[PDB]
Amino acid sequence: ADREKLLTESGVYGTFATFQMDHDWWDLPGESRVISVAEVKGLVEQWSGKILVESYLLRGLSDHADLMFRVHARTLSDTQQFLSAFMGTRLGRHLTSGGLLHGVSKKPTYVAGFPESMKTELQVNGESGSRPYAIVIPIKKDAEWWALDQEARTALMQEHTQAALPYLKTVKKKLYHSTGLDDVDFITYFETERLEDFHNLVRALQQVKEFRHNRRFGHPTLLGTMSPLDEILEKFAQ
Amino acid sequence: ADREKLLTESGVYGTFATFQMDHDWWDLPGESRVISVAEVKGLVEQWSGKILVESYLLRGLSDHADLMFRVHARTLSDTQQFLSAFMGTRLGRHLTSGGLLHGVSKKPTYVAGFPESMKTELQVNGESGSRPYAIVIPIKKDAEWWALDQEARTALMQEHTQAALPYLKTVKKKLYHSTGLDDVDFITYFETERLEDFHNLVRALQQVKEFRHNRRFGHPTLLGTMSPLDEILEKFAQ
Amino acid sequence: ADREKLLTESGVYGTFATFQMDHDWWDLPGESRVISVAEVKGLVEQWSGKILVESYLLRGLSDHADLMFRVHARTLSDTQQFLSAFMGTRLGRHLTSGGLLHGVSKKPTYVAGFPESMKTELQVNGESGSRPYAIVIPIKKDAEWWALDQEARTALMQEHTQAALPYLKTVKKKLYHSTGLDDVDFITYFETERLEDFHNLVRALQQVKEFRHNRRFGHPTLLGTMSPLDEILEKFAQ
Amino acid sequence: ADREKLLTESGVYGTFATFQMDHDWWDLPGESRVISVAEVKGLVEQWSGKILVESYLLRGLSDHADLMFRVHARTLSDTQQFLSAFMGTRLGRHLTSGGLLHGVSKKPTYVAGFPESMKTELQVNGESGSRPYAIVIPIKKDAEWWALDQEARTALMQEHTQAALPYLKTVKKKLYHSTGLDDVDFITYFETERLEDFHNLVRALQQVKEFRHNRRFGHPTLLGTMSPLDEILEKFAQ
Amino acid sequence: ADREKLLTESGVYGTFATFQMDHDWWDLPGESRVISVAEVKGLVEQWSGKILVESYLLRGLSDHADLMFRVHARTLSDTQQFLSAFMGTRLGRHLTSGGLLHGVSKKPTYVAGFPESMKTELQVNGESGSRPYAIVIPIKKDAEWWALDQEARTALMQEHTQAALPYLKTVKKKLYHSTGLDDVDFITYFETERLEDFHNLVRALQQVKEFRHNRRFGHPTLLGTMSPLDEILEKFAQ
Ligand code: HEM
Ligand code: HEM
Ligand code: HEM
Ligand code: HEM
Ligand code: HEM
Repeated sequence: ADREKLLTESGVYGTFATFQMDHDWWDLPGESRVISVAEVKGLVEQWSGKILVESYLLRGLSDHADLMFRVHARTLSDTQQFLSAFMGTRLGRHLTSGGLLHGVSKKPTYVAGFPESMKTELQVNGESGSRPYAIVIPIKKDAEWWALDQEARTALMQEHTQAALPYLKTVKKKLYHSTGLDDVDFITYFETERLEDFHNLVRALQQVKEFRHNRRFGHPTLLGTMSPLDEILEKFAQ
Repeated sequence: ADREKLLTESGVYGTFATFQMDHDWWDLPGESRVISVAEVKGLVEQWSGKILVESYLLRGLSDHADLMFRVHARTLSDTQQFLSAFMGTRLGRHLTSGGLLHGVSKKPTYVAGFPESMKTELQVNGESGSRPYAIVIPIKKDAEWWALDQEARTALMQEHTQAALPYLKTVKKKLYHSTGLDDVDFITYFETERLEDFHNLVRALQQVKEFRHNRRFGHPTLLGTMSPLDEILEKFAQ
Repeated sequence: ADREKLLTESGVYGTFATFQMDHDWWDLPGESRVISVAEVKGLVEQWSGKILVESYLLRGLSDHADLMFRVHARTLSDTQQFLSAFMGTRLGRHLTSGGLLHGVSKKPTYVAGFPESMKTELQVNGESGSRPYAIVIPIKKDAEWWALDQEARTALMQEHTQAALPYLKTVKKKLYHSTGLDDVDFITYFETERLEDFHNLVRALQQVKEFRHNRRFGHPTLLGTMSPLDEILEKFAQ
Repeated sequence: ADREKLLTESGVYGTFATFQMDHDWWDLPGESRVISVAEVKGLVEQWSGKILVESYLLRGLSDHADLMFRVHARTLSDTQQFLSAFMGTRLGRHLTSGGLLHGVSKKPTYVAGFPESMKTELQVNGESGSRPYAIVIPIKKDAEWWALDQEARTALMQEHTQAALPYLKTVKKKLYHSTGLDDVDFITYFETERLEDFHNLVRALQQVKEFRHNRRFGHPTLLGTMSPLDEILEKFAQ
Repeated sequence: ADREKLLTESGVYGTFATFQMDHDWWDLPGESRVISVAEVKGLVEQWSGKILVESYLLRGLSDHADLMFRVHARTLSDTQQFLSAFMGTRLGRHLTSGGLLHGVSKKPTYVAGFPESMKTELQVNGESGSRPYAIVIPIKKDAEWWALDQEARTALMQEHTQAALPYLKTVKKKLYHSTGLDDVDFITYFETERLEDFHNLVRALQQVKEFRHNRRFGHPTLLGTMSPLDEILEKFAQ
């Protein structure tokens, strides 16, 4: 049950941590690599009490990245401790740590001021699938966005939501509030079985006025496939 | 036959993947390097059922890049699997993965709203040559482009098309729709025997109004020569 | 006592120095690594006469960074000597020097020209806690900022102060005057037990007019946990 | 004779290729390094039928660069083959490939529409010296430049030419048309015995209106001394 | 005597060359390192006829840099030859060459058009001290700056000079004209015993109108301590 709570409640920290495997990892015998895989698996299980970790194969879809973790935790200290432990494991020691981003899941700022019919649609349940594609786009707003008053921003977000609703059927979403914890304002996360829909979703959004206030849109756009840890690591132990 | 379908149909994913060879690859004896070349060849043939892979020599033409693949696949998960397997082969283990870009081949958005005479010319068959030069330019449009209405954009694309038609005789083209799959909106790909013509084509297009809406033009501009995999890898096995 | 003087007086240089550990550090036997940890410890104690050094675990919270020092000194030459010595120790030789930033603690330029009631609040003592989160944001102002007259800038800083006072309860702060000693105008430093409050503080400040004059805001935003040196280094000696 | 044709005719490709020598090159015994020098020398001679290669010592004058080649070829394929071969030689294998740029020598676009007296001066023969300094500045024009009509651009280039004529006495020049082959529009190349004159030339040019249309000016500005290959490589074989 | 002439006359080239020491330098035994130090010292003395070289400890004050040389020479060829020789010594072979910049010392452009009382002050002798701090800021002016007419620029530089004169007492200065020799227009160099004064000097200058025409200001800002070569290298031979 508590797994659900970290994935849906407000006040939960979400961290996105990317990694790439050193060339010299293959110089290890295959035996060593499988023992190393074992260690990592154990570490994750030991932390399963305090935090939830999900894995993604970025290798072959995202540039300069093999593995990503999405870690949910009630305090970032625990995430620190886990990631430090992880990077210390023998597998971890052969990993070049890529990007790292943090944000807190929060209660919605503009949605209360939307129409009632638009609130119903947002409550509708979309993509419920295993092994979907996963996308992460960090976002930074311009100065102009903050200078706007609440009514203006609420209007712009309503246009945003309107453009995107049709795609809630096949695309799942989650928003993290990132300001002050790194160099972006939000982290956006998505799961979909249909990449061409996701493409059309992003295209629809590029046409709303709100879009021009995204001072940073991507860089990087992370694309991968959701997968259990064992399957990912197994690739490397062969 | 099916080869043609991947290269021409809509809904096919095209991935562009560049690589550079580690200094330490030459520390291997020449025998090891020829065995490794054999591995890679086999892997490509094994995947020949599900995806089409084409190779280009970037070495000596594109900075910080030796090899590029253009991979066509009906699903990006298969491209992932292939590239992951590839990067794992002995040869793959000595390659530093450069850029990686994806886009879907789609049905034309503005071409129906062009004049009939302009539609005839666009259907005309241009460069049919082996071992041609190949160019890849990623493109990102500005906010202002999306804010325009459909009629304005159609107008601007018609100007684009009119500027470029004369060059269809000696330059082949293909457009991939990239938004949401990485940090660019389109990936453009070109084959030509005459680089001087391609130069004059890009020069003609810098003069149309549409051009100023390319927030990102190149970076990198990839230039190479199309070539069978065996020839390219054989260079490295000597 | 004199520890306090360095952390509170004007004319004290604060230097911020980030580091990341080489992959090849783990090729050393665990014995060697414990020896090396000993060395660094000693060097820090030796310099404890002249300068104060504080340590932060960036590992797992800040991208491409494992350790940060905040060094206080009355002359930057001493900081130079200490950092140079540190980088020479065996542990130091396996560290890739990340960013480096300096600024001087100075007497306040605008605060005399604020209201009396606003001066009371600024004097009030906030976060007094061990092992808190620590954030560093380097800042560069635009040309327009400097072109403003004193009255205008004072007005804008009063707005900044007003927005931020409520957060003095749970967030500690320190300002360093960096201009001329590197490529930023200010280094901002913060300690907090409550990241969510820090987030809301930076969000409140993004809405004051002063904010649009930050030509550089972050890049990098350094996030970590304050910790004694032996705990941090101990992680690496295992 | 044919050497002249490549350096003066239109339709000749000029490639600019920079390299830096790996630290571990000195770990080779001095014998090995002289044998390697021999290899490279021979390769250049073997290609002397199809292409012209000239060498420059960038070491000590241009940052992060030791050697530059200026290669002239009637087809870029041949330059590819040569540079690939070169990078493969033992000396080549210890070189980190810096930048790489291409452009075609072309017949002048605006000079026919200049006054007759200004055409006379442009025909006059300037710097005829061995071992001169060499400068390469890549250039990218802004959108605005292309949007101008021919008459406006011709007018601006006439101002450019006028400002720079006095310096034709001591500064030799050549222009390569680079658009579409990489990320710059032009490659500018210069030889001079008098760097202070070159300085004053570039100063004179920063004052003409055309200058503000250079979206990219330099980055890098390459400075070196022209020298035969054997002299340059000899430095490294010691 | 002639030492003065290089440091004061017009037409002398000044080159700024920064270096960082390889990790693997400390794998050498301490004997080898002191022999290496001897080599470099000798080379400098051998070139003492033709050029003047001054050293700065950048380690611990400037990021990614240990050593800087300021070389004065009547011709840049001689600087090239020296720096090449230097990089070739055993010490030199374990150095990663950082930035490199050149400029010529020239007669003042605007000073003749200043008031007489302002000319008197500029003649006054300021900081005469051994082992001072040294700062280098490269500067590139915007297009706008060049488009101004002489009278406008002279006006702006008089404001610049007025702002700065009070600091001539404690800060020594030198200007190198860099355009065409690299990617910047000027190289500014400063010596001071009082960094806090230098800070206030740069702050006073950020408020004059001229300052908004500095398209590039720093990047890097190099900060170090002036010191004899033997002291600096001795640190490394321990
Ligand atoms: C699946 C379809 C989507 C739906 C139904 C949707 C809905 C919403 C809603 C209701 C909010 C307001 C939250 C609040 O009240 O505070 C929001 C915010 C936001 N959305 Fe979406 N969204 C979708 C897709 C996307 C996409 C594709 C992106 C970018 C890739 C994106 C980026 C953002 C960002 C950055 C915010 C924060 C508010 C802001 O823009 O400043 N969303 N979204
Ligand atoms: C070889 C001759 C060329 C022809 C005949 C041609 C024609 C066209 C046509 C007809 C379209 C519209 C298709 C649609 O409606 O979706 C188009 C789109 C596009 N083309 Fe070209 N083109 C040529 C060369 C180029 C070149 C050299 C570039 C850039 C290097 C380029 C970049 C683009 C881009 C980025 C689009 C996306 C539509 C947009 O701008 O929003 N094309 N081109
Ligand atoms: C904890 C609540 C905060 C308070 C009470 C506060 C207050 C102040 C005050 C009173 C000054 C004026 C000092 C003077 O006159 O010299 C100042 C300056 C400054 N503050 Fe804050 N601040 C807070 C948080 C922040 C944050 C979160 C940032 C940025 C991340 C920040 C950035 C700056 C900067 C860069 C200056 C430099 C002076 C200038 O703006 O020109 N402060 N702050
Ligand atoms: C040495 C004295 C110089 C002379 C006599 C000179 C003369 C000319 C002439 C006649 C043209 C027009 C050719 C045509 O019709 O296409 C031209 C173009 C050009 N010049 Fe120069 N030039 C000189 C130096 C320089 C320098 C120092 C630079 C920049 C570092 C430079 C940059 C260019 C560029 C980029 C073009 C391409 C045309 C354009 O601006 O679009 N030239 N020059
Ligand atoms: C120590 C106090 C300073 C004094 C007394 C001073 C004075 C001057 C004077 C008299 C000139 C004109 C010389 C000529 O005719 O070329 C000048 C030019 C110049 N100065 Fe300063 N200066 C000082 C500090 C600085 C500083 C701190 C900087 C920036 C870090 C700076 C940057 C420049 C630059 C780039 C020019 C070139 C003209 C231009 O801006 O286009 N100077 N300075």
